[PDB]
Order: sequence, then C-alpha cells, then structure tokens
Amino acid sequence: QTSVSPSKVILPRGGSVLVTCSTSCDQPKLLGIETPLPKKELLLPGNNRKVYELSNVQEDSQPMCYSNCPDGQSTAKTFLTVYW
Amino acid sequence: QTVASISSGPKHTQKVPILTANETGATMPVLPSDSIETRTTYMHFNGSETDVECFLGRAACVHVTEIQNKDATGIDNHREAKLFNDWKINLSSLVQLRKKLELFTYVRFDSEYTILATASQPDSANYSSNLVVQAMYVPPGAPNPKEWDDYTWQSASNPSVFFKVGDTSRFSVPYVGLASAYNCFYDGYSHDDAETQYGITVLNHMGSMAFRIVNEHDEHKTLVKIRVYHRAKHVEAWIPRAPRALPYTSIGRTNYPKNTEPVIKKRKGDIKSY
Amino acid sequence: QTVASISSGPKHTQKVPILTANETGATMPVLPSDSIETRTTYMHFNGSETDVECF
Amino acid sequence: TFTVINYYKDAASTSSAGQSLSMDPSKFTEPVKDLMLKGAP
Amino acid sequence: TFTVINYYKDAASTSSAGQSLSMDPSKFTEPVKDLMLKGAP
Amino acid sequence: VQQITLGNSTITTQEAANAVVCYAEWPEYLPDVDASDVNKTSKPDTSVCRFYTLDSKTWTTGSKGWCWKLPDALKDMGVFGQNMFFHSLGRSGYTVHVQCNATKFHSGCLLVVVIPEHQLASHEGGNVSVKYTFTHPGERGIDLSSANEVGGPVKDVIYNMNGTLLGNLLIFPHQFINLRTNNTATIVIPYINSVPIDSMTRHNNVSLMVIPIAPLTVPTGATPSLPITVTIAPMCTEFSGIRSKSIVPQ
Amino acid sequence: VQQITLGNSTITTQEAANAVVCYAEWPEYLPDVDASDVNKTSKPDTSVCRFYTLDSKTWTTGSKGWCWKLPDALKDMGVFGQNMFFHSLGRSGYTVHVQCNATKFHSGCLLVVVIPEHQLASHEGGNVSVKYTFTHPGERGIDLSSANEVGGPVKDVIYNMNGTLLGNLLIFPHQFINLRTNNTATIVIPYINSVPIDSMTRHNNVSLMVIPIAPLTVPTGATPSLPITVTIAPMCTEFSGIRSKSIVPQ
Amino acid sequence: VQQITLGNSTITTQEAANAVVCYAEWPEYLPDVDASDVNKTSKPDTSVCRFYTLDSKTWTTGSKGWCWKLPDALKDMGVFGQNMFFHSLGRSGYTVHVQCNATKFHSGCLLVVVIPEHQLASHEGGNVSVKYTFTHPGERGIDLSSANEVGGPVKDVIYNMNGTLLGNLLIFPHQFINLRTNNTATIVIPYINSVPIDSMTRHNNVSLMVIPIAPLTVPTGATPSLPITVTIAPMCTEFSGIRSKSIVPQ
Repeated sequence: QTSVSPSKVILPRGGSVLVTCSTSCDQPKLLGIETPLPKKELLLPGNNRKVYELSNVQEDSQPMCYSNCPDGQSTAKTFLTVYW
Repeated sequence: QTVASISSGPKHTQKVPILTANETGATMPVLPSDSIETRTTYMHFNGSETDVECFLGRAACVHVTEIQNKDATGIDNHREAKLFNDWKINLSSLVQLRKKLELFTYVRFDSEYTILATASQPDSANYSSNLVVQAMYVPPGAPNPKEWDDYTWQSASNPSVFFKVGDTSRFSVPYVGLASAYNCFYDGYSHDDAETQYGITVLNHMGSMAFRIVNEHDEHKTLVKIRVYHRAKHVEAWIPRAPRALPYTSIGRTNYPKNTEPVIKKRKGDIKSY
Repeated sequence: QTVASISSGPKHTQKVPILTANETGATMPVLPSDSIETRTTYMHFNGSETDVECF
Repeated sequence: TFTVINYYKDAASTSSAGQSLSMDPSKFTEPVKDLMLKGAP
Repeated sequence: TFTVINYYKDAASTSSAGQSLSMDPSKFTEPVKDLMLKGAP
Repeated sequence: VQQITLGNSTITTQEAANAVVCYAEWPEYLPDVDASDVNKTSKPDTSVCRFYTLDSKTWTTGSKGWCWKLPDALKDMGVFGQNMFFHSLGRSGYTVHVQCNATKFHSGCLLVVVIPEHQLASHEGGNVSVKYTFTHPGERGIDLSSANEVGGPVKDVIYNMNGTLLGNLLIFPHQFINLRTNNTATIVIPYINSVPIDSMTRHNNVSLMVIPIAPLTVPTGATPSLPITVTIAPMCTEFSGIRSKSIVPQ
Repeated sequence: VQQITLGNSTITTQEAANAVVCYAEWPEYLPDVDASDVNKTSKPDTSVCRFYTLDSKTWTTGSKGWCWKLPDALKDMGVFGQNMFFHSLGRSGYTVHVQCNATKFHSGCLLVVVIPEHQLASHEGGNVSVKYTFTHPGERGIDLSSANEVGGPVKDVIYNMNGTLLGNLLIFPHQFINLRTNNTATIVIPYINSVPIDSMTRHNNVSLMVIPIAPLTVPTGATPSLPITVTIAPMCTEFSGIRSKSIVPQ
Repeated sequence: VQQITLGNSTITTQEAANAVVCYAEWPEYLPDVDASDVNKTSKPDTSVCRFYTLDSKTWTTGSKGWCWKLPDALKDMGVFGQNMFFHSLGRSGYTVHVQCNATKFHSGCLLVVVIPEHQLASHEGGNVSVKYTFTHPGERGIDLSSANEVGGPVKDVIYNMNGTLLGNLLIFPHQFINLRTNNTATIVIPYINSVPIDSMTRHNNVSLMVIPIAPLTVPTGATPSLPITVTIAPMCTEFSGIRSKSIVPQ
C-alpha cells in the first residue's frame, strides 16, 4: 500500500518540509505526490520510494502521495500545518 | 495542377452561398468565387509541410541531465552524487512540443531518439577523458539502477547503447502504448476510488532511460551533460483540440497557474481601431 | 386476421404524424406505431356488439 | 528521383512515411447530416 | 520492405534468422497417445 | 417539423432540427476486427435506447455555463444505469438534444459543444487532481458559475476548465442555440476512445458543455431566466463482463 | 457427463443429467398471434440468460422441505431483477437445476416439483389470505419446517400447503433426487399463464418445491445434514412497459 | 482393459491405461543420417525388450519421493545389464510403468515425471559434486526422505534436487497417479541426448521421479502405507563397441 512520511508535520510559515512517498510494490509505474506547493524530487535511487522537498508552505495543505500499486490504498495523505 | 480559384463573373444567384447558419456547427466551404468575381488560379502547392508527419516530426530536446565521472569510493547515494541518472520518458516537459502534441487528443507514433553527450571539466584537469556513456532504455515498470555499478546495467534484456562523449547515439523505439494510441488527454482514473489521481495514467508510459559514465574514475572530475532528442515518425493523430493558451504546471495535467496573465492581447484603441 | 398493430422500430421521421392541428376538426388516425416502437398484434375482434343493431 | 532500401527488419526503423494524400476536411467542417433521411444504423 | 546481402562467406556471420513459422505446442501439451492403436514401431 | 422516436420515447421539434454527427461518424457496434475482449457483448433493447431527460438548468443573465460528462450523467437513468454498474466494460454513442425556447424578443446564444477526453484542470495549480466526486457529478453536472471546492475543477469558462480559450472550442463538434434562430441543438456522438471498449465508471468518454456566449437579454419587465433542458439517448450501446454491481464513491 | 453454458455461466454434471421439460413444451417468446400488448418487447441478452445460484438449504433428518416461487426468487439477481422491477410486464421460462450430492452410504429421496399457480393456503382457516411478504420471500424461499406466522401460509408438507395430498404431486412436472442414483435434477419450465404476459411482481407463475420424501439417513457417525443448492436460469425472457422502478413491500 | 506384451513379459491393466509419449516422439533406432559411430549396432531381441520390475517402495504419509536414473536402474537386469556393461556405446528408449493401487477410501496423488539430464545438486553448496555412487544407485534409486550423505545429492523435493520448484515439474513428460482415478502411470521415453549414442555407464539420459504431491491419507484404522512398484522395458535399444566388460565403482 502507498505510504507517506511524515504522517503529519507542523512547520513554520513559508518553510520547507521533506515528504517521503513509498509503496509496498517494488516496481511502481506511477509514484509521486500531489500538491499545489513548489516541490523538488530529491535525487534518490530506487523505484518504490521518493522524497520531495515541499518548499514555501503558506497554508494548511494535505499533500497526497499517489501510486498505481494495487495493493491496499493506492493514495496516502499527509497533513501540513503552519504556525505564525 | 489543382485549381485554387475558378473564373467567375457577375452572379444574380438565388442560392445565396454567403448567407448561412453557423448555428448548425458546419463550416460551409464558401470560396472567393462566391462573393467576388474571380480569375482562374492554380495552387502549385501540395501541403507537404502541414501533414501531421511533418508538423509533429522533427527532433526536439525532451530531456537534459548532467552526470559525473568521479571517484565513487565512499558514497552512499550515487544518484545524489550524479554518478547516474534515470528519467521516465515523456514528451510533455518541453512546452513547444507539448502544445503541438496537445493539438490532438490521441497520437500514435514511433520514437527516434538521439542522445548527445558533451563533456566539461570545470575544475583543474590535465586532459580531456575519453569517456563512454551507457544509455539504458528500461521497459515500463522495470527496475532502474540503484547505484553506478549496479548489476541492473548488465541487464540481459534492457536495450543499451554505448557511445563516446561528444558523439551521438541514435535508436528507434516502436510505439509501445498498450492502447491503440497514446492518450494525450485522459478524463478518468485508474479505478473507481475517491482519492485516486486524475488524468495522469499508465497508458502513456513510454519507458525510461538511465544514464551513467561507464569509465572508472580519473584523477579529475568530468561533468557530462546528456541531451535526449526525440523525433516522432509514422505519426497518426486523431480528434483536433483547442490549442493550449495558458502555461503548464505539471506533466499529465491540464492545470494552469493561478493569477496568470491575460492571453488575448488588449487593443491599442477601441474596437474600431486598425 | 385483421392487424391491430404493426411492427415498428426507431423512426427519424420528418413527416411528424403526432403534430397536427385540431383547429381543422379532423381526428387524424394516429396509431401507437407512430409514437412508440410497436410489435405486431392482431385484432381477434369484429366489433359485433358495438354495431347499432346490437347496441 | 528518389530511392530507399530498408536496412532493418522492423517497421519502426524506417524513415518517416511522407504525406497522407487523401486529405478531406469535411469530417470537421461539414459534420451536419439530416437525421430524417435515417442515416443512423 | 527489407533487404539483406551476405557480406561474409560464413553462415555464422549472418544476422539472426528470424521467426520459426511452424510453431506447435502439442509436442508438450498433448503428448498422450493410446498405446493400443500400436503407434510404437 | 421533426420527430425522433426511440423505444417508448419521442422528441418532436417544430424547428427543422439539423443534427451534428461528430466527425461525420455514426455510432456503431464494435466490429470484430477491432475487438479485443472475447466475451459476447450485451446489446440492450428499447430498454436503454431511449431519451433520458436530465433536470433543467436555469439560464440567467450572469450564468457561466454547465458541463455534463458522459456516461456519468446517465448512471442513474433507468436500465442503462443498472447495466453500466453491473458490467465491467461498456461503449456507447449518444444523441444529445439540448432544448431552450424563448420569444422573438429574447436574445442570447448558447454554445453546445461535445469535448472528447475533456480532462479538467484543478483550480489549485501545481499537480493537484480533480477528485472523482467532482468529475462524476451525475445528472446535475458541473455548474461553472458556482464557487470552487477543495478537489474540484477550475470554473473559468474563458479557459474551458482546461487551459484552452473558449473561442477555439468550435474545433469540437458543436451547435449554437441562437434564440432568434433555433431553440434546440442535436449532436450525435459516436464512441471515441483509444481502446475499443472501456470501463464506463472510471472514465468519461465525452463532456457536454452548454455555454452562454451571447448573454441572455430578456425583454423589459420579463423574468430574467430561461430553462435549459438536456435530453440524451444512448445509441449502439454495448456491455461486456457482467458481474457483481460496482461500488463507486457517491 | 453434461455441460450447459448460458452466457458466462456453466454447470457441469458428471451424471447423465436428463431434463424434464414441463408438458413437453420448451420456453418460447410470445408469438404475434397470441400477443395483446402492442409495445415491442425487451428480450435481454447473455445478461439475464444465465444461471443464478440461490443460497443453499441444509437437508437434515427432520426437514420438511422448501418452496421457492418464480420469478420472485430471482427478483434480486443481477440484471434480471432490475429488469423485472423496471418493466410493467414480463414473461419467462426457467431452467431449474437442483443439486444435492452425497456418498454411496447415504439414503434419501427429494421430490423436486414445479407447480403452476401454487396458490398457498393460510393456516388460520376461514377466508384469511397469505400476505404478500410470505408469498414473495425471495431467494430464501419458504421453509416448510419452520413455525407458522401471522399471515403466513400453512406448512404441512403432507397437504402441499394447498389442501391436496403429497403423493399426488407427481401429476406436475417433477424429478426425484434419489441419493443412490442421482445428485442433480433439471426441470425446464415454459411460461404458463392464462394471459400472454403478466406483471412479474404481483403474480408468481410457478412454485418450485423440493420435498424430502424418503428421509435423509446418513451413515453412522456422519454429519446429519446435506446441503441442497438450487440454480436457475431465465429462458426466453421478455419485458414490456419500461417505466419508473416498481415499489413492492420488502 | 489393456495388455502390453513384450518378449516373455506382460502387464495387464484394468484401467484404461493412457500412455504419455515424451514430446510425442516414439523411441527409434538411430538413423543413418544422424549416425557418427561406424560400427554396426547390436539390436537385441526379446532378451532385453521386456518388462523389468524394480523392488517396490513403500509410500507412507510422510514420504518425500523417490528418484531413479536410467539406464542405471537396469544395469543389473538380465541380459540388458550385461550388454550395457560389455559395450562401449548404447542408446535406448523406455516404457516406464508405475503401479500403485489402493481402495476407494484412500486419497493421495503421485507425480510421475521423466526429467532428461536431471543434473542433481549437492547439499554442500559451493561447487561440490555429487559422487558417482549416489547418481548411480541402481534399482534402489534415491529416496528423497532419507538423510544427506557426504557426496550425495540434496534431498529437498520442493526444489527437485536441482534448484527448480516442484510445481513447475509439469513441463517435463509426466503423469499423475491419483488414487481416486487411476493406479498406474505409463510414460514412453525416447532416447534424448545431444549426441546420437553415448556411454550408458557414465551418463544417465533421464531420471524418473515419483513424488507424492497430495499426501497419502489412508482410511481410519488402515495400515498407513502403500507400495509403489516401477516396471521398465527397454525400447529400441542399440549397443555398439563390444569389448571387455566395463568396471564401474559399486
């Protein structure tokens, strides 16, 4: 099943956070994170895990990791909160 | 010779071809000969350059990545060190090509790839290395290499091309879509689920390319920039579409950024100005 | 056997039999076969009891 | 005036196909049909 | 649609042969024979 | 006049209703040469080939337009909806009949357009997706004049909800409902897809957009609205892979 | 051996399954000469002509029997049920397949019988009626060994729930499932009615009764029960008068 | 019924014994076009073409299986063994007849499979070899349920003693002995080798594996074993290069 780390994070307004998407499938075809934030895929080897630096978080957002893996839930949402 | 215009004199026609009803959704082929007296001219023109094969059919740079040849001893993340790099093949990352392709809903083509490798040695170097690049086409969903000298590179099945830096490789890939054509637009989901991704689909998986420098390290670091050029050939296109007006924001989505600038130019003057 | 209804399939008729003008004072004989797809049935009926002699 | 030999066994290897002769825009410009001539199957 | 000239004298030098047309899995899927019809030599 | 009778349904039009057949292609059953799925297809009778009328929209002076997605809009329509839910695969054409009558004193122009693969844009930007519930609204469709929702599509009719300009939407099969000229529009849609048949639930083959181009101008003192009614009939519908009824969200 | 494949369904029987065709009449579509309703009938595809398996009953040493009413038992079965609810009129034949396997050590005999117009008696006497909910139980049917209910039918299998003796039920189309001989029974039922077509909801054309005649005697130490499974396929089914879905009680 | 009479031997089977002929190829004598050795081959008479019965194995509830290698298993069988030892070269087909009878109360399933070039794995790992004495056991064969020996093969039936999974062994010519269905299995093996003829002593052309797949479940109170008997007849056997009798270890 698709997984996101962290499950939840509280971060300062405008800061960056690293969100990890992972699958149980070893070889997923689609794996990413859906978010309106500016993001940067960290150079990381492998197919079933990705890390994104979601930059300049301004509001409460719910970035969703997605995949095409058919085991379990193919999507996982994380909850970003801003404090200011 | 194909006639462009026929000779036509005064007309007191009761079958008015210039009065129609656009409410019907048809563009009736009204010609100059219908509203003005015309002479007879010839086309002298076949329209060879407007055929979809030519319109969508020259090589365009669709990916650029830099990889390095350096001492790999004592590095955990080779991908981060840019010892190798992989890329899920897509023709959406360059906007000129994307807009041209997005003029159609379904597109079917074979792919001709040209990979150009160019070396640079910014730091002090005594000479220019004779480096060899391995460009490995990995089939859709196949495992990408995880380290620079992983055994995935020695795959007995993945197509690989070895070429010198500074030179090019060229190889064609047939149309590899599951369906009869690529879905440049997909108004659906992979399955009936409340949270699943919209639009982006596995139907349009064209494969992936992994790149490394085969050579072991020299005393200096060499930076290699790999440019992948894609040329579509044997192109078939269906269902013309409204051209893209707004900037893109992501691959596989029709999203556009918030607060975009107006597309339609404002007139310098009123509606009567020329 | 007298036919009551004839088999009739989809109709994209331009001679609309269901639009008329009762202003004329005629009851145009519009049949079920004109507004719905019908099967073929038979009357099995002469109308002997509606003849004025019996009525 | 022009010559091509196929050097590879795959159709994907051949050069571009050229021009689609039979081009007709009525598919897009004149898609109107009267539905009272029963053109529908 | 396709052309090959043999440039070398050896059969081992030729490119791959292509596809074996006459493919039939009954060798492996239907190897059963009644031994009472005397099929044995 | 014109009359179209499908099954137990009939639409009469006192306008000389000229129909647009998308790309001059009539709906057709999947031929053998194009078929991949091996199961014998289920070709329903009168029970599905009939006109289903959706609930009417009100066209006001400031309404942006409406969007329906097929076959989603008919998922709850009599026998067709049931078959769409009980089968794994399905393909269908459509006869769309958009109706909007007014007087000779009204002015306004609707653009009725059918967009194959009308992938909607999200109003949030980045790579956010439009959620299933918003792209499968049902017979109510999407009202472009309402406000944005979390996970909903963008609703600026100028950009067709997809980043293309409205003026260019005439490249798709369309008809105008010009209140001075006509009150009905008829578009016959064939099955359009890269695959010969597909899942009717997770994928919307076409989108029907009814967009006011020339705004509604009612005569002085008149009620400032007109009802727009959409009537659809499945055509050459096929179903394959019957099984337990699918479970979709909403 | 025998195999019957209907649509995407198949029943295989390693018994030489001989079928009883009630009154030597195959199910048939209503001919023109017999038709009264004028509407073109809806003749479903593979979608309905297929085997529906009902939930299995347990045959114990003291079980009296079970009764199903058609088409009531199939009112919730895939596409057939939906069509039965959406149409005003319907007629259908049936292929009933009753299955009950045991070992060569078991003994017992089931009477599988099809009764047209099996009007049930009320256990209260006088002129009391059996309520709709009891004569339309659905796929569960009526268990003759349960207790009486207010408004339910009488449940003495000796009298067939109608005041006739059990021994005489062989005048109807029937097959025995004799555990020593056979494990399956097949009866093909044509449409039987005084009217050419009828409402499928308010009227049950036939009743399927599975009655233990010779009681189940399991071998020593064996579990004292056997499952009985009923499989039914609608045959030559027609529907007419599509409209809003009917509302029935329960 | 069936009867196969070879020389002075006869096997009768009251089962309709259907024989598997490996790869639909009957044993045949080496044709001239394929021959390399120039000597006129010795084609024995009835003396060798006959059924040799090996000593029976006992199939218990926890037995893993047995493996015989040909022609090794017949090296001590009458005239065939002598000829195999006196000649330098030899090729032969085989008719293998595996026999295992039980009652209608027993359950269990043997996989009888013929593996050409069944190179055994050593249980020690690395690059250790299985010694000659273990790969040439004779008529006793290899019992997969016994313990490992120094220089012996690995004996985990799940991996076929070669690193491949048991489930996949059906790619080779095989028959099941399903105690409910049949009690005998017959496989006709042709000569399989990259060379037209070979030394019968140092190389085993095929391996016969009899593997319990579904374990033996005897009825309550029954003896928890069944005998399995293997009967083999050389077919189209040829010998070439007669000389002094070979000396092999054990």
